[PDB]
Amino acid sequence: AKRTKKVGIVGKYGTRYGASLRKMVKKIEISQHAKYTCSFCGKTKMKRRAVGIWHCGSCMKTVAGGAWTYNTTSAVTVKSAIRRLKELKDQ
Amino acid sequence: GRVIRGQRKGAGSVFRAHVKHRKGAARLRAVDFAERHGYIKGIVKDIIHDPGRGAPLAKVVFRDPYRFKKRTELFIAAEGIHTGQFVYCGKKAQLNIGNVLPVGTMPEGTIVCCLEEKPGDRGKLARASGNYATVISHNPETKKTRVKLPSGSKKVISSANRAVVGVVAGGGRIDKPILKAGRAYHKYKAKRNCWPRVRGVAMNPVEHPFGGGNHQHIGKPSTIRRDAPAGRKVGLIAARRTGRLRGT
RNA sequence: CCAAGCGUUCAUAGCGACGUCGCUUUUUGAUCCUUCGAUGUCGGCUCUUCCUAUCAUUGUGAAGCAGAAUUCACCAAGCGUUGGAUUGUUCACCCACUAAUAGGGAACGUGAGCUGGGUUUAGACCGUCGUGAGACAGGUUAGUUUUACCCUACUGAUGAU
RNA sequence: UUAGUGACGCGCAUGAAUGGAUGAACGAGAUUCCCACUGUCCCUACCUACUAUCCAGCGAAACCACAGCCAAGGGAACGGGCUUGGCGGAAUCAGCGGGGAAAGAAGACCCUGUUGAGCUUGACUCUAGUCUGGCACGGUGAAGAGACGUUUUUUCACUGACCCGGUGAGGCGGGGGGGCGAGCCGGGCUCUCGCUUCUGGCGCCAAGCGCCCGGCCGGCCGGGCGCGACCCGCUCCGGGG
RNA sequence: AGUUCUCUUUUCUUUGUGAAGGGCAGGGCGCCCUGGAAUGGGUUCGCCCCGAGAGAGGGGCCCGUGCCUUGGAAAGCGUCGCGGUUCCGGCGGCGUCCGGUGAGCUCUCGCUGGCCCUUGAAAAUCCGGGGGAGAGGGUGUAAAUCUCGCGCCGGGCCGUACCCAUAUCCGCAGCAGGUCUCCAAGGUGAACAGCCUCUGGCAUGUUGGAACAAUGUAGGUAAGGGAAGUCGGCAAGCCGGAUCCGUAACUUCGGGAUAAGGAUUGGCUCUAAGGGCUGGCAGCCGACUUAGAACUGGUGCGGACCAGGGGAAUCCGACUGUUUAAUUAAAACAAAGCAUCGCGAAGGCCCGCGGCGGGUGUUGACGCGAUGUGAUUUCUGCCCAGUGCUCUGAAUGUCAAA
RNA sequence: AACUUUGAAGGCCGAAGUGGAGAAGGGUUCCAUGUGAACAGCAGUUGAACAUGGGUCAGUCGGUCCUGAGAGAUGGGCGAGCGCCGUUCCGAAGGGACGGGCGAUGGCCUCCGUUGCCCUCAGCCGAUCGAAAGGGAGUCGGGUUCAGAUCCCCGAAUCCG
RNA sequence: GGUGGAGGUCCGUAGCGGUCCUGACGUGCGAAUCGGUCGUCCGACCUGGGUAUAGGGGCGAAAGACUAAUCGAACCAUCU
Ligand SMILES: [Mg+2]
Ligand SMILES: [Mg+2]
Ligand SMILES: [Mg+2]
Ligand SMILES: [Mg+2]
Ligand SMILES: [Mg+2]
Ligand SMILES: [Mg+2]
Ligand SMILES: [Mg+2]
Ligand SMILES: [Mg+2]
Ligand SMILES: [Mg+2]
Ligand SMILES: [Mg+2]
Ligand SMILES: [Mg+2]
Ligand SMILES: [Mg+2]
Ligand SMILES: [Mg+2]
Ligand SMILES: [Mg+2]
Ligand SMILES: [Mg+2]
Ligand SMILES: [Mg+2]
Ligand SMILES: [Mg+2]
Ligand SMILES: [Mg+2]
Ligand SMILES: [Mg+2]
Ligand SMILES: [Mg+2]
Ligand SMILES: [Mg+2]
Ligand SMILES: [Mg+2]
Ligand SMILES: [Mg+2]
Ligand SMILES: [Mg+2]
Ligand SMILES: [Mg+2]
Ligand SMILES: [Mg+2]
Ligand SMILES: [Mg+2]
Ligand SMILES: [Mg+2]
Ligand SMILES: [Mg+2]
Ligand SMILES: [Mg+2]
Ligand SMILES: [Mg+2]
Ligand SMILES: [Mg+2]
Ligand SMILES: [Mg+2]
Ligand SMILES: [Mg+2]
Ligand SMILES: [Mg+2]
Ligand SMILES: [Mg+2]
Ligand SMILES: [Mg+2]
Ligand SMILES: [Mg+2]
Ligand SMILES: [Mg+2]
Ligand SMILES: [Mg+2]
Ligand SMILES: [Mg+2]
Ligand SMILES: [Mg+2]
Ligand SMILES: [Mg+2]
Ligand SMILES: [Mg+2]
Ligand SMILES: [Mg+2]
Ligand SMILES: [Mg+2]
Ligand SMILES: [Mg+2]
Ligand SMILES: [Mg+2]
Ligand SMILES: [Mg+2]
Ligand SMILES: [Mg+2]
Ligand SMILES: [Mg+2]
Ligand SMILES: [Mg+2]
Ligand SMILES: [Mg+2]
Ligand SMILES: [Mg+2]
Ligand SMILES: [Mg+2]
Ligand SMILES: [Mg+2]
Ligand SMILES: [Mg+2]
Ligand SMILES: [Mg+2]
Ligand SMILES: [Mg+2]
Ligand SMILES: [Mg+2]
Ligand SMILES: [Mg+2]
Ligand SMILES: [Zn+2]
Repeated sequence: AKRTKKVGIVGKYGTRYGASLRKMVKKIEISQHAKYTCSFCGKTKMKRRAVGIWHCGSCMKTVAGGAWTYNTTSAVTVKSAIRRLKELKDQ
Repeated sequence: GRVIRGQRKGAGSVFRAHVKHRKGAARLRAVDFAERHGYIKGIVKDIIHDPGRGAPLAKVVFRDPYRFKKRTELFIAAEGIHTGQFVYCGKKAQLNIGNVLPVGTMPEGTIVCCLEEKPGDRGKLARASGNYATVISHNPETKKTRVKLPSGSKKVISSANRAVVGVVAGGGRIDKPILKAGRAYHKYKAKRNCWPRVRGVAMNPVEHPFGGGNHQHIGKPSTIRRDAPAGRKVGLIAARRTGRLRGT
């Protein structure tokens, strides 16, 4: 059955810290504990070892990722930007 | 009066950094012939957590060009690098995430991290998690480049300064509420003795300029001049303004 | 005390102006005589005693005392003078009963009798004041109550000439 | 019902991070009411244990001018003593808390002292630090502006004092030599490059070539030098100055 | 060995095997080989695993502290019985046996998971691998060589008793204080709770006897009333476990909540259900639970012990946390959150008599340094005259030395 | 002889003990015998008191070694100076090695050692100190004393050199 | 409807602490102790030893607290 109506994972904190902070941290708690698909092997095993460090239990490949998400929007934008400049550097 | 807490921090003692479990100093390679003329290859062996630092650290291994040895380097981990990846450092390295190049050869708009303040110093700027610097322009005649630092300041640096392409990993760390004095206790138990912080108004006049009074009030303007003696320079030090920053 | 008035009449049943003579030390003052090598500082509780300037009761006198009720005055302190809500309260106000619900003293009786609510240390908050440290017969909250086996007095207990 | 709660508000003297208003959960935080409960009380009684109590043994201390019954008087304005009265009878036991203005501690309150200390500041007099000008370390060359070949100043440069960073001070500067392109009528130059980018391997302690020398009987054994790995230089390499 | 008036094939005690070596159970493996899987399968309490090779077969390795064996029955122990100098490691008989069970407790090994803006030492020391400079003998009495099995010699120095705490330590003392650990039985019970008991320990806490006055200190009980007491329900008291039912306002939807409020609870005799091993059935094993019913007692049953009183509100602080050791535990402090301020390293902030000195800094603005406010929600109005702070300056009054 | 010892009763601590062992600290308090002067807040035939004598045995259990936070020399700097700062930072910081070459000596003189010099090769980059709970090879069973034993004896092992 | 087992989560022991009785005691057992009643009890938790900070100095989740029974400036000797 559905046990909570809205708190979800942040139900571990009971009534403490205020609704808005619990609401805000709920997005991170889900993301930082999710298992992401590993781009190197495909098994849904990529898990966070520490803040910024993401490890896959299948192929053992460790990746420097985001604090709470596997890759950040800023980092993904920079990779495309660095790709384009490289092409326009060597044509 | 007595010496105030801010004064006592500079004497070391119970205010020194907690470096027991740190993994070493995170630096670029020491610039040598290979990086001055071409490039050198290296392989990322591990990405490790460093206590007291938000960003992860990469453990890259190079071949010694003069001896039969392996050199282990402790880099700042640019976001997106993985173990087993090849990274290349030098003048002729290719513009890929994780490569170390002189900023002179980088085109305008390049995003870099762990950027040398001066040529050869092995990386000083934009090393905090998530941060980076951009390249604005080059002046080949004077051999100098213009970069934008994470604080927003623009600096003119030597073109020969090396730097890592990409942004430091572990970004967005400050987007999570701590939610707990205990969680903030653990954050600083790995850094230094700076927590918790006791307000000046909550002390006696003996140990703070703001202390004392039958009401908890500062009692004097909190903007203190830049030249105030140690033990008096508390509050808003040399503030150009105060209040809410409204607008740009 | 005098007596202009009041009391329908009528100064003096009962009151009493303008004036004036006293008493008391349960009010506050004034003073600074004793105590600063310390006389424990409010109130309550408990307990005894004393005063009378008498509320009640006994015996009386006078009324604008028909009766009832009441008022004034005498001898008079023997016996009483209570239960409660609010307040730290003294003081006050009301509820209820009562014959009546009088007023006081005893180092403003009584902290080696208690309590500690208030005042009156150190913590802390608010307001006003001060640049500030800080202050406020301004509010608020938390804040250690020591000793008797000596002498006397007293209560009882042996006893003594 | 001087309490509490809800309203009112010309509020002595409320009020917006000297934060205003709120509000779930939480509190050995302050307050009011109610149900229940009860010896808190009316109004006290009884019971148990350990004391107190008496005995054997053993055994201090605080405190003490002399002491120790009252009334009034006067008196340093509240006497245990003195005056006038009341009166007075050995030695003691258990209690008691009226008095000894009982003990305890040279009053913390208050005032005085030409006695302090903690703290503050718009007190007086200073002071570390700090900002700023001058002189010295302290040099070289160009110009610009001046003054009378010297000399003042501004700007731009220099490096060698001085400073900073890196390195196990490991290839710096200049030239030579070689490869890809350009181009004038096969050679010279404009001028660039110095052999590593697919893979989570390996990579040193010389191959080869040229020239000399030695030991043993042209053949076996054993060495040296050079190139390979360009040449010459004055600061290790950079950044400041 | 105890009990035996009656009963009890009863109750109590006791009923071994070290290190090291070998062998074997058992446990683990992210190790290999065959093979190729959807009608997807395997699988745990949960998970989790697979075309990057699942199921199914057959292997390999690691730990084996478990059992057997050498040790080793010769020793030890229980019991019975003999000697002696009788202060003998004295001598003999018999025995040291067979099974069951468990969310049990203690330890340990292993597997797998969660938490971190926390990622949880270093070095001595030991070992393997890559490489192949070298060395070894010329067919032998073979050589270099050997981390294999035996055999030979040695291991110096200092500590070591006992107390380890209501009497061996610190508080002036045999001081109701303080002072770091290890092992840890039966019953009841959720239980390392309380209450009783075995092993082991002790003698009531630096004295005894006789009384049973007052006043105490510590426990109880009280008719009728039920806070009238008091500054104040201080103190005491009521509630209390578990099962079943039931549960409001408000809420940040997590709570509030054991809300509040009821019923039940003993003893005894039964019934039903819940499993394992072997060969939709048969046989044999077994361990505690749950529910239901009858009967039963003077309505007494969580019978001792253990064990929340509750509700409606107001103020303050969000919370958990901290604090004046020895009169204040709080509304004070901290806090997450929020908002300012300085700083790009010849730097900010700070230390230092001193320097090519030092902390932040193994740091680099998502950082370090300095302040205010104090979760969330909602909002944070006007004032730059004052006092501060800050920015611009030869345009430019005053202005030291040189 | 209330208090010592033995025997028997009745009780308590009730495996988070009033049980059995340690660390720190104590330092002989441990054990046997004797005394009952003083001390053990009564007593004592008793004591942790006094007196006279004994008692602690190791390659294997600890220290010893390692490094930890840290402390601390030299070089250097500072300092009137005792000195201080500093710990890799302004340092010619290695006294070592397989192998090879020259001699000098020796002995199981055969041929192998040793030694001196030369050649060659050489990062560790920080003297030293820092834990009786961290790291750190290797000892277990039985017996034995008044008091010691994983230490003595018996038996069976093991590590290191 | 199950499974699962989070938490600066709740009752509660050890431990740590110390609210009220304004209890005991107050020439004490004690120059701060004792009883009941109480707070917390997976964490900002409790604790041993090692180590660092030294007196106008340290250290302070801030009480002018603590710094050897001494703290709004320790203790020791000297000036004296
Ligand atoms: Mg304060
Ligand atoms: Mg000040
Ligand atoms: Mg008339
Ligand atoms: Mg006079
Ligand atoms: Mg006096
Ligand atoms: Mg008196
Ligand atoms: Mg007195
Ligand atoms: Mg009269
Ligand atoms: Mg009085
Ligand atoms: Mg009195
Ligand atoms: Mg008193
Ligand atoms: Mg009071
Ligand atoms: Mg006060
Ligand atoms: Mg003001
Ligand atoms: Mg009332
Ligand atoms: Mg205000
Ligand atoms: Mg006696
Ligand atoms: Mg007298
Ligand atoms: Mg008296
Ligand atoms: Mg005086
Ligand atoms: Mg005085
Ligand atoms: Mg004078
Ligand atoms: Mg002064
Ligand atoms: Mg002073
Ligand atoms: Mg002045
Ligand atoms: Mg398979
Ligand atoms: Mg036998
Ligand atoms: Mg090999
Ligand atoms: Mg011993
Ligand atoms: Mg007793
Ligand atoms: Mg006794
Ligand atoms: Mg004792
Ligand atoms: Mg009653
Ligand atoms: Mg009754
Ligand atoms: Mg009342
Ligand atoms: Mg009353
Ligand atoms: Mg109560
Ligand atoms: Mg409620
Ligand atoms: Mg609070
Ligand atoms: Mg603290
Ligand atoms: Mg206190
Ligand atoms: Mg207290
Ligand atoms: Mg502010
Ligand atoms: Mg505003
Ligand atoms: Mg202004
Ligand atoms: Mg013991
Ligand atoms: Mg013992
Ligand atoms: Mg005696
Ligand atoms: Mg003895
Ligand atoms: Mg030194
Ligand atoms: Mg050592
Ligand atoms: Mg050790
Ligand atoms: Mg050890
Ligand atoms: Mg031996
Ligand atoms: Mg909790
Ligand atoms: Mg709790
Ligand atoms: Mg008391
Ligand atoms: Mg007493
Ligand atoms: Mg802490
Ligand atoms: Mg200092
Ligand atoms: Mg204060
Ligand atoms: Zn993967």
